[PDB]
Amino acid sequence: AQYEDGKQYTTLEKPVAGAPQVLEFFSFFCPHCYQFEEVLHISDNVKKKLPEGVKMTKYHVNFMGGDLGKDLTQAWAVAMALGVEDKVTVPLFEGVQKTQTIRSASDIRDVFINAGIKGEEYDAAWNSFVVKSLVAQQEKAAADVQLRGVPAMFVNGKYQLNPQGMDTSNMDVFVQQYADTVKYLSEK
Repeated sequence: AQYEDGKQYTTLEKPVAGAPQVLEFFSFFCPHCYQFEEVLHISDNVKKKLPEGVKMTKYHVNFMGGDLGKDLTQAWAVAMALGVEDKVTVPLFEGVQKTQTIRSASDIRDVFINAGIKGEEYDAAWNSFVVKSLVAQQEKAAADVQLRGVPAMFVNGKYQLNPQGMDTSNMDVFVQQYADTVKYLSEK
């Protein structure tokens, strides 16, 4: 076939019931994640090709960057709660990997402040139980698939994208192959 289990995707032996339709995991410490977000714009190109009625979910992970890694998972929860993902994703990536100006929870906070979220509102969210439960959800989803690496994408809790099995000579062509595979898996 043109799409083969074990080539552009793998199947989870242990399928996850009730999982989000399209679920992506990343870390702000993750070098291919930086590429995926700022050079390839994967999440974006996947969206553009998903059929109608399918929602996209993106979660941060704890297993890179130690203490700061967890702060970032909590910050990403804040970003989800306030709906400001598209305002903080780039400066968080560049702050961790490009300028290396993010070294503490306070430095993460500065990124949101500079993005125009009010201090009061950031701190209120940071300390909220709604954000605590969003951190819980991110952890549970990663746990439900025994996640040990990022970037990662899962479709309907049954299929896991496998980008290693795709030609990367051309970045445009890689992105579309990736996106078209998520669409194929989505319609499965």
